[PDB]
Amino acid sequence: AYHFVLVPEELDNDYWRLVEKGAKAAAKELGVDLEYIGPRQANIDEHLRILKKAAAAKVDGIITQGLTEAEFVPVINEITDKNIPVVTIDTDAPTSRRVAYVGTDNYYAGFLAGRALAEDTKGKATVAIITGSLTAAHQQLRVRGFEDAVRQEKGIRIVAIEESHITRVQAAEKAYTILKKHPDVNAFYGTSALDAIGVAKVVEQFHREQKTYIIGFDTLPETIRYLQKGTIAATVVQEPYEMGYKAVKMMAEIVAGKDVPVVTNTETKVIRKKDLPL
Ligand SMILES: OC[C@H]1O[C@@H](O)[C@H](O)[C@@H](O)[C@@H]1O
Repeated sequence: AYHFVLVPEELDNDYWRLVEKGAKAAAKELGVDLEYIGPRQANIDEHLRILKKAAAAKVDGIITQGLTEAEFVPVINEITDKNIPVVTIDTDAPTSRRVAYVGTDNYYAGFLAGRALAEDTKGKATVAIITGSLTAAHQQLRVRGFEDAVRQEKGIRIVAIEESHITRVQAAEKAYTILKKHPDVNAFYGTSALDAIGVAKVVEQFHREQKTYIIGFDTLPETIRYLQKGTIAATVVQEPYEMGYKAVKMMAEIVAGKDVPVVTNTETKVIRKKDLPL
């Protein structure tokens, strides 16, 4: 009876709970034991601790983010040398010895965000970026993709980048700080699931909705509420359920000796109020 472990970035984060639903649905489907374990609070040192722990515990396969190249590559290769196969999810480490990746093309998601912002503001924007962190690999890619997409827009300019450590509260905090310091900011870009929600709270508190474009990530309920209301103008779709489901099925194929593709990019697109509901 196969035993796999899935490690989220943070246990009770709303987006990861959707990943867990798809993983446990696939696990039930194959008669597989899925253990979902990860830090209470997103923390790179604990994250590495939960992985090395799960490795020494007889498990048949480990599904995890490849969060940072400097730390997670040695650990993944560590876990591989114990003849335990690793599947990366949501954030890839393409230089490690993980067998396969299931998750968004992160650069492209950020690139599609930049393209939408430039269409919506028609080339004119003073932009602040709220990102989950400056060291997480998917966050960097979503930032770099966005920069690349807007570089040709002479009238788009990025004035600030701050970290939210993927909470609502710290996204709101950073939006209070950016706005006080850059009152000409008329556009926000959030790169993780809770960022546009924190920005939207502050924009609504200041009655700034009419002079602030907000494009964020993912489709958590409150993002859809702000999207229908108007506070948020667009959001980059991800497929957390389907990537939780395909990561498990892909693990089951790997330990069954079957060939599998190295990368499987779940779908990503920018949606607006006109694409609701889904
Ligand atoms: O809320 C934080 C989450 O937001 C999502 O956009 C990302 O794909 C996850 O890596 C991240 O942990």
